[PDB]
Formats: sequence, structure tokens, C-alpha cells
Amino acid sequence: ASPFRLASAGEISEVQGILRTAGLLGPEKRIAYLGVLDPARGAGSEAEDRRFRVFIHDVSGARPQEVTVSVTNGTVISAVELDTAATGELPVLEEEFEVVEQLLATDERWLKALAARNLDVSKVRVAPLSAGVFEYAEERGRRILRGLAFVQDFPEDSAWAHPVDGLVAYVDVVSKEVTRVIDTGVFPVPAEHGNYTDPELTGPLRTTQKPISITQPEGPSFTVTGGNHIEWEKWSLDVGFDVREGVVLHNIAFRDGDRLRPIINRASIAEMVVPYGDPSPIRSWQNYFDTGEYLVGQYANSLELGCDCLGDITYLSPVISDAFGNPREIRNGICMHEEDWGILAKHSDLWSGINYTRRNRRMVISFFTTIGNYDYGFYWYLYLDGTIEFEAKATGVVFTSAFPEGGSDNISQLAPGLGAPFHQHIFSARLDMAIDGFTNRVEEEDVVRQTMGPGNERGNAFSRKRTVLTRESEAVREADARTGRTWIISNPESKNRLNEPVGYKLHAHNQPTLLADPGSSIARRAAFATKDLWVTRYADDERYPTGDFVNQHSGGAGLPSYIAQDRDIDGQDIVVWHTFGLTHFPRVEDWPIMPVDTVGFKLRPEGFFDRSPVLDVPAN
Amino acid sequence: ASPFRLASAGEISEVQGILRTAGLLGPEKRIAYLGVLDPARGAGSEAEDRRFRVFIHDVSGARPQEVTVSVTNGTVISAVELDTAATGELPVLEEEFEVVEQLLATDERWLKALAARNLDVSKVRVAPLSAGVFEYAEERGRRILRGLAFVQDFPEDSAWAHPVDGLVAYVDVVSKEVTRVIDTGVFPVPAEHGNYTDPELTGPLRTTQKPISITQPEGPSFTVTGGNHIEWEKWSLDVGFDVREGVVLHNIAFRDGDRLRPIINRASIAEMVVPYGDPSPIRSWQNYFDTGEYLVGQYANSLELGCDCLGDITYLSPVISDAFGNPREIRNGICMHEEDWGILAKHSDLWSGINYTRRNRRMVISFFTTIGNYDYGFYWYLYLDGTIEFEAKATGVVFTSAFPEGGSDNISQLAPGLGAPFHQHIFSARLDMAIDGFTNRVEEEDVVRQTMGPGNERGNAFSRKRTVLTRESEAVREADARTGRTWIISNPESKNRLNEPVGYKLHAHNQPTLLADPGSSIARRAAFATKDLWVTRYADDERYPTGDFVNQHSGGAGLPSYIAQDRDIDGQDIVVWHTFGLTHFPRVEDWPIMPVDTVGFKLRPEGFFDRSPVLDVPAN
Ligand SMILES: [Cu+2]
Ligand SMILES: [Cu+2]
Ligand code: NA
Ligand code: NA
Repeated sequence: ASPFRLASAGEISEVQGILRTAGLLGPEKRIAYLGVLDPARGAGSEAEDRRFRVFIHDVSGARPQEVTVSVTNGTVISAVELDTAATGELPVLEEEFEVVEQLLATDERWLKALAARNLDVSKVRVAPLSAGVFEYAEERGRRILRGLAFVQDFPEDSAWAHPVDGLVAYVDVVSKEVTRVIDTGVFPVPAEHGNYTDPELTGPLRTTQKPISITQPEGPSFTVTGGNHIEWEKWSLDVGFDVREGVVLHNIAFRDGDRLRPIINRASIAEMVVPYGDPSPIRSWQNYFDTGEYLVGQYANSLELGCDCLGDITYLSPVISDAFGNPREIRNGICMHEEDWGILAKHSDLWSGINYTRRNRRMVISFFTTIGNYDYGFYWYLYLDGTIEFEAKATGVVFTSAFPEGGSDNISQLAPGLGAPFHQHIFSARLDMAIDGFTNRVEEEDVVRQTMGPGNERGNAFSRKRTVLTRESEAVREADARTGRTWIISNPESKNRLNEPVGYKLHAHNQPTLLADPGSSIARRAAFATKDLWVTRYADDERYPTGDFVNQHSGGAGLPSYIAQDRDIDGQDIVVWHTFGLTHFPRVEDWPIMPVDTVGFKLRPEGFFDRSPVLDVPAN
Repeated sequence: ASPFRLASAGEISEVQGILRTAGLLGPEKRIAYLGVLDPARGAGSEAEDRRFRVFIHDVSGARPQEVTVSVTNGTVISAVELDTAATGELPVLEEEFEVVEQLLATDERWLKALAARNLDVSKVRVAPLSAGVFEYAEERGRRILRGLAFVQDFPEDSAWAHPVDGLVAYVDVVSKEVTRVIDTGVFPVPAEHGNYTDPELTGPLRTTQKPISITQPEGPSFTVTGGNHIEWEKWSLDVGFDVREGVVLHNIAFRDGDRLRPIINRASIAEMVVPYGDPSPIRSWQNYFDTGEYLVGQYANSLELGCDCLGDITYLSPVISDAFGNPREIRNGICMHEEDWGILAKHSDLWSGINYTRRNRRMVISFFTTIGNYDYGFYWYLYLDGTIEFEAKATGVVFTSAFPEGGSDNISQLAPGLGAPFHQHIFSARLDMAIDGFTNRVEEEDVVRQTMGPGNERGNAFSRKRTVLTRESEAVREADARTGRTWIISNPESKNRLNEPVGYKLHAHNQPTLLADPGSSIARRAAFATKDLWVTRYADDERYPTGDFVNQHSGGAGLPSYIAQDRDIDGQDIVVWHTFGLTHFPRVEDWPIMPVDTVGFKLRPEGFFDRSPVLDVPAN
């Protein structure tokens, strides 16, 4: 019934049938992206029309297509031929990754390079990576992957311990041609293994850890209905899943008395970029757009009870399409559970004699993805007191290189001869706001210091200032941790009992943004990542900060082009885009497998409620 | 047997008898502070000598004294008379709190001010607040408290809902004179109650929360020996308790294979200040030094199983002295337990076929204190991967005022006519470092951006730089979130297997520091709070960032005086002092009882280990 229900296996099969019947999905076609479209603005109206957007690749080299289908009515709504040299290539296909190592294994230049290093081609793994846009004219309009080599000494060996530096190859994966093989010189291949399950390296395992048992004897406090609608401790929301963005939260609302009050219409991580800061020509092109180029939902892990998710777990198993339009289930791909979260509020009062303690808890919605060497956990948290928080957890194996003899300003040493280039992991959260409805505005709040003098004779006063962002051209903002800068999203037409507009405050972690030179290719392609906060007027087709087709696309799409429209955002339907990330200078302790590091953001109510919203929490 | 064991009831009783026999504890004497002294530097100290430091107040007006006693030998080691106009007054005594309200209840100016407001004197509570040092020449050398009034409608009423604005009194608590009563005008006393246990205000309590059961069927993984020595998951440390600082951690070390490696010799929160930013003369003097003026350890809560501390809990019950030298047990004053902490490390490898997941845990050591309207939780965390973290949790009831007709730049409105002045909560962590031993140094690490050009032709490179702090005069540092600034504490004489100095990196939250004008009284007395990081050379008597006697000291004591010695800190026995805090613009949701907000810092290994230290964690 709900328009926001997860896509079903039947819907995906019906999309396949509709596309085949229309002549759009013959044997030479591949589905590079398939996802359900959100309803247009206007609750109700069309009783129910489930629409899907599909990107269709052609393996014979014909132009790809973008198609919109109505599964409800069994019709193709629109189909447009794409000019990829202009608007960008489709996302990378899983089947294209395998092509790279196979093609290189028969190329005379590649084999000569491996022979010069005394390496057996049967032991050389090739990491197939996205190409970006650089100086190579022949790559315009072609689907290119670039390959970096690692040695695997035996089938269970961690190849990341043995990078083959000085060597890179470029591959046209449609015409199956090796365009270039670049060899800048022989580097020793680091010889130490990185096998973190080898007892030779782990030593004897600890016997000291006693079990921690987390159970809920009466079951969890949340309910799941309609497959993906959650009700928990006055929160209401729908949990979506898209193969590009991963978990998407819809219709986040809070039950305040008898009113269901909207807070966020749609919350997602709409892009994530991993730029590398090593100027070696072997790696200076390396930038992963995990969301836009690879599609993070495609690589979601199946999460194991007691290991990945601990406690009383409710799972969702979202369905995605494979490259031929067949439904594929990601079994146990989303974990949901509640967690104790310490003290919520506490006071022991001398004058009244009342001692008061209440405990906090949070609802957790999580999934984990694996893209090559890296593994990323995405966690959304809802708290009893109205706080909403996102946290990304980065782990996996760091990307490696040789460590040069005379040292490096851009690479860390992890082991003898083994380096790890500096890099960042930068996320973009797209928050389609709906604070008490769709009439919203953003204010920037700074601390204000005051000088000692008349009206401040003891020099103790301090204050704050709020600046309303009224047009898109002024809504590209930077962090300022020194002045305690935050942003408030408020509804000027909905007031609390003190006659002030209701609002939520965005608290950033104030980590560095994109470090690359502003003239670089990556700064143009990931322009969103150069600023901490952007605000746009809502529009149906403005979904990603990097545009629809990121792979091998130059600049010209995404947030800088949206903002140029200079639309009114003062009491309007607005979208907040928040950039946040980690700057990773790898340490010895990150090797051979990295302990989790985290980054995120949170939103807290700011005069949204008329008093604390957790006065009705019982005393356990 | 350990020199770092908690003080026992017997030791405190023996101190009392020693002082009494020496003639130092007559009927006019009060103990304002009593605490054990740490052993002096000596990696070979064999003879046990337990020494206590005592501040003795005289209620008849004689000069106070600082006394040092040896319990082991039963003697007074030294006793010095204090000139408090010079070096500061002694901490506030719990018994002086009551004196303020009683003295005012018979002062004719106070009674006339209440009569004008139609307030029954029997219902007016007076908060006894520290005085600071301002323009009142008559206060130099006198023991002053200032009082602000709140109305309690009935014995169980929350008086904080009913501030009496426009009225302040000053009291000499030794001679028992009311020195000034200032009445700047009549403000309505806010009438709404703030009784968070009144069903009229809470509504029906939720019936939706199902229990979360956290148990350890085989017991916890840590051991406690000698009363307060902890061993847990390769960590080793001693848990101390001091009536001024609260929980203190001693001898933090990590068992790396065969060797026990020191990390931190002593960790404590050595001061905390709460400055108010309201320029009204009723409150513009208001600054709490909770540690230095009030002593946060003496107000520690007894923590209740299942409410304050959930799980398999091991308690410590520290013993302190009352004002007469009798031992007083703080039953269940310290909670210790381990907690699951999500994923530690995870990777699914395509090439090796190995799927690997490990879970993280942390050890928690906590206590909670109540000073007037505020309640603070102090949490130390030790993680499996070598991370050390501190977290402060602020809750309780906000301090209130009238909300002026026409608004305010310095006060938030919480309810009709009820305001909450802006303020900060600023902490100073004192970290006596011992990274692999006592030869340590601090480096400041900044990200370095590079310009596109020769050697960086694609404009992707970025780097970092480290600056050694060599002398105390250059070791007063500010945060810079934009450049990712952190500080590394290293041992230049202890190298890891890559021949680099072992180190730990301090990650700050980069919140604003003290906002008051640099010429203010509070900026001079809380100078530590104006900068994020200070580094000093260790000295036995440099214990607190604000000096030994904070109450009514005119300024400059502590860190500015220490730093002025300009000692060598490059490869020496050094102490790191980190300032961090919360800037609190109260929100409606903070009323009538405030949900917890948090701030803290963490330290992560930076080449301290030769590879990840958690490869030997089992799968469970
Ligand atoms: Cu990284
Ligand atoms: Cu506060
Ligand atoms: Na919106
Ligand atoms: Na030291």
C-alpha cells in the first residue's frame, strides 16, 4: 500500500518484462542502474504509480539510454539516448571489473613489465579502478578503467601487502583494448605478508575476553509494518534502499502529543569521494566516487547475527536488479535494533530532596559495503530526545604502494618497503528538510564576542548572531569552529509556545574539506567537497551533488550548476547538503587491517518542542 | 601494598588524631581539603611513606594553615600559615552554604526587598555562590559568598523555576555580616512550576519501552587487585580518588607482548570553570570553579545499579574526610564495567575469499557529581585498540533568571517570563605523560596544502608538517580545525620497528575557548581556558592550572606563572594541559531538566605499536 515500500522481486521482474516487450533489453543490453523513483510533491493525488528509473548500457558500443518505467501500468514513460562524451558515462558494471585482469594477462607490454620484475603473471592481481578525466584525448566517449597490480603469493594471501609500484595500465572495457601501459621504473615488491588470520602474525589468540550478553526478553520496542515502516519511541519513518545511495530514510517524523510532526522528508548519503594525495603518476589520477561511480548499495554485505550486529536484531533483505534485470536479494543486508545509551537526564536536588535519573536509548539502522580494499559502515541513529545522528565507520585494508628509498612527503611507511598514500574519505549528506512542513529556511549561527566597556563593564558578556540565507547564491557556507558556527533549519510559519519559529540545529565535526588544488580535475568533479554546507531549492531532478552520470564526467553538473539558478530559499521547500569527511594519514597501527575510524554529524532540536520531549520516560 | 591505593578510613582517622595531638584541630578548626600526596619521582622508591596534605580553616578568623602529615610515621611534616589576601582563600565549606540563607533572613535590607515582592522569607532559597575578585576593596582578605534568591512554593518544589531577579547580596561568612544588598528593580517571579515528576507536567508515562538486558554470565573480563588496580585486555592502571579532582587515573600502561609499556603517568580533570555571559550586575560576577572552589569529589553521587550504571558493575567506594576529620564513605561512588563498542575491524576480500569481522569493547570508569543545580558525569574510556578517551556529560537544571520585557542578547527564554543566561562549561585535563618512559616531547601537526605545478602537475597532492615545541614560552597553542591540527606526544629515545619515535596523537573537539574579554577578571583567573593546549615541564607542586587556592585569588596563578619559567620541554618529563568545553545557549528543550550534552577528547596511538595491536582478538 505505502508508496515508499521497498522494491519487490516482482517489481524488478516486471521492469525486466516491460523493457523486453518494448525492445529496450535485448541480449546486448545491461542494466547499470535500476531504482524506484520517489513520489512527486503532492501527498495522494495519483493513488499509486510505482515508477522505476533505469540506466541501460549497450555492450556493442551503441549509445546507452535512460528509461523511466511505470510497473503499475506496464508502460515505458520515457526513453532518452545519452551522449556520454557530453553528460558522462554510466556507472561501472560488476562484469567489467573482471575484464581488466584478463585483458592485461595477454598484452605484450604488460607481460614485458612483469618479466622485468621477475613476477609470474598468474600471481598478479589487478585492482580495476575508475578512470576520471585527465589529459588523454583518446578516452573521450569511451569506457575506461585503470589497473594497478598486486602480487598474491598463494590463493589465501592478502595481495594488498605486495603492491607492484611503477606500473599502471589503461583499458577500454567495451572494445577490449589496452590503450596504454605506463612503466616508470622497477620498485622492490614488499615481501612481508599481511595475513591477519595467520597465527604466525596474530600470535596466540586472547583467552581473556568474557562474553557480553545483550538480550531483550520481551522483544524490541519498535514495530515494523508494511515491510519497512518503523515506529519507535514517538519516531515514525520509512527505511528505503537504493542500489546507488544505499539506505535512504523517508518521512522522518515525531509524534508530539496527537500531532505527527515532520522533520526530514528524505535523508541519504548522496555521494562519497576518496581522493588520493600522492603526486606519483602511478596514482595521481586515483579518486573513487564510491556512490556515483560504483554504487555502494550493490556491494552491501550480508550481516551476521552476533558478529556484525549484536542484540535483538530485525533484518531487512532489500532486492536489487542484476545486470540482466533479474532480482537479487541482499540477505540480511540491513540491521535494525535499539541500544542502551547511558544516562539521559539526572539531577539530585538539595532543596526538594528529589533524586531523578533516566536512561537514554537509540534506534540504529545500519548497513556495510565493501568496495575493493575498503569497507564502510553507514549508521543512522535516532535518540529519545529528538536528536538524529549519522556516523560512517571506515575499516578494511589501506591502499598501498612502495615506500621510496629516500622517504616521501605524501606516503606513510607501514612495514619495510611498504607505503600507504595519504588520502581523504569525504561524504555528502543530502537532507531534504521538512521541519513541521515544507516552508523552511536556514540560518547561520555564530558566537559573538563583546568588548569590555559601557553595558559590559566587567567584560563577561558574549552573545550570538543568526544570519538568514535568502538565496542560493549566498547559501554556500564554510565551517568556523573557532566561532562555534552551526546552522539552524527553522519553519518561520510554525511557532512554539514562546512564539519563536521551531527549528533544528546542525552540528558539524568541522573536519578539513577537499585539500586538492582548486584547479585540479578532482576539485572540479567533486566541487561539493570544497565547502561544508550548501542549500538548494528542492527540484525533482537535483538528486546528487555530482550529477546523474559521474563516471568519466568533467565538471559542469551537480551543485555548482544548481546554485546558479539563485532561487529563493527563505521559507521554501529546501534541501541541505552537508560535506564531512576524514583526512587519513595512515599509521602503523592501520596495518595489516585497519581498526574503525569514524566521522559524522548530528541534528538536535532547537525550540522545536515546547519543553523537554522526554519528561514521560519511565524510571526503568 | 601499593603506594597508589585509595585512602582508607583508618588513614583518615589517624590523620585526625595526629592533627588533634599537634594542637592543629581545635573546635574552631575545619578541614577544607584533605588528600593523599602522590609519591615523588623515583623509579626505585622502596620505603612506603603515605603522606596527606590538609588545608585547615579557622572559623574564628585566625589565619588558615596548610599542613602535611605522614600517617606511616605519625608526625606533622610541615605546617605553614597562609596569607589569603596574597595567595587566595581556602575552598568553600559545605557548612558555609547554609549560613548565607540564615544570615539574610534576619537582615532588614533583605527582608524589605522580599516584602516589596510579597515573598514569604520562609519560602526563599538562597544559592550560595563563589565571589570572585572585582571592584570591592573591602573584600580583600575576607571570606565572601554571594547569594541569589529562588522561591520554593512547597517543600518538594523546584526552586529553579522561580528566580528572584534584580536582587543580590554579599555575605562575610566568617564575621557573619551582610556587606551589601543590591536591589536593581522588581522583576515578576516566573510562576510556572518546573516539577519534572509532577504527572500534570509529564503526562502519562510511556508504556512502550521494552527492557534491555545486559549481563556477563561468566563475569567481567577485568580484574581488580589491591583495592584499585585494574588489569583489562592488556591495559594496566590504578584508579585513584581525590576530593578536589574526583577520579584520577595513575600508571596507565599497555602490555605489548612481554613488556609493560607506560603511556600516561597521571590523568585528571584538574579544573573546571563555568563562566556566565549575562552583563546584568545581578550576575556579571558569576563564575563557578567547580573543581578549585567547590571540590567536585566531595559531592559525588552514590550510583544506583540498573539506573546510573547498567550491566555487570564493579563499584569502588572512596573515603574522604568531613570538616572535622572523620572518615566518610561515598558508597558506590565509582562505577567500573566493560561495554560492547560495535565493530572493531572488518574486511571481506574478493581475492583471498576471507571474510573477517571483530568486535570492539571499552572499559568504563565513571563517577557523577552534583554542585547546586548542575550534575556532571566524568567518564574515562579504554579501548581495545589503544585509544584513551575522556567524556564529560552535563545535565541537571539550568541556572535561571527573569526574561526581560523586550528580550535579551545574553539570555534565552525557556518559559513565560523565565530566562537562562548564556554560559560555558570549560574543563582542563592535566595529562602527566609517560610515553614509553618520561623522555617525551610534543609536536604540533598541521595539514599542508600544495599548489598545482612542478612535481604536483595534477594538483592532487597534500602533506603535513610537524613542529616541535621546545620551550614552555612557545608551548601555548590554539586549535585550528581548518588545518586538521592535532598534537603528537612522542618519545624521541624509543623507536618502533620502522626506526620512528613512538607516539600518541591528541584529537581535540575544537570547541570555542573562553569568550570573555581578555581584560576581564575571569580571563585573568581562568587564564588556562583562553588556549587549547599548554605544555609544562613536570614539577611536584604544579598541580592545578589555576593554582592551589582558587577562591578569591586576584589572578595569574597556575599556568601563566608556570609557563613563565620557560623551561626545556624537548625530550623531558612533561605535562600536557588540554582545555575543552561546551558553549551553552540554553534551548527550550533544556527545560525543566536538561538532556545530557557531552564534550571530551581522545588520544590514539601513532606509531606506538609495530602493527595493529588487536590482531589477537578472537572471533567470539
Ligand atoms: Cu583511509
Ligand atoms: Cu550549561
Ligand atoms: Na524540503
Ligand atoms: Na611527564
